Amino acid sequence: VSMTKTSVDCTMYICGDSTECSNLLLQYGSFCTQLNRALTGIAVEQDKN
Amino acid sequence: DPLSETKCTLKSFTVEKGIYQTSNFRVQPTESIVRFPNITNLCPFGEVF
Repeated sequence: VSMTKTSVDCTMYICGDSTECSNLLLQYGSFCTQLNRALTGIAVEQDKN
Repeated sequence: DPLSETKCTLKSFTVEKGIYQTSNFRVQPTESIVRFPNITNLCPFGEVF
């Protein structure tokens, strides 16, 4: 009926506490959000299910 | 304030009734420590250079 709701701080995954990396991750634009939206969508659907 | 941070995350001046994920948080480092072994003696760079 459900699976474990998983959320990721994408920025912590990719750039783990580095300001330099995080400033480089901005050069990829919205992908850090687009992933968090998709995972939050999955997580809400577990309560719906 | 947290409401303005939602208006930001949603790119809208009006917010519908809900719970909204916004900019994640981390406890910041309070101080820095450095721990190298207490070797006192400068290296023999003399007779090599």
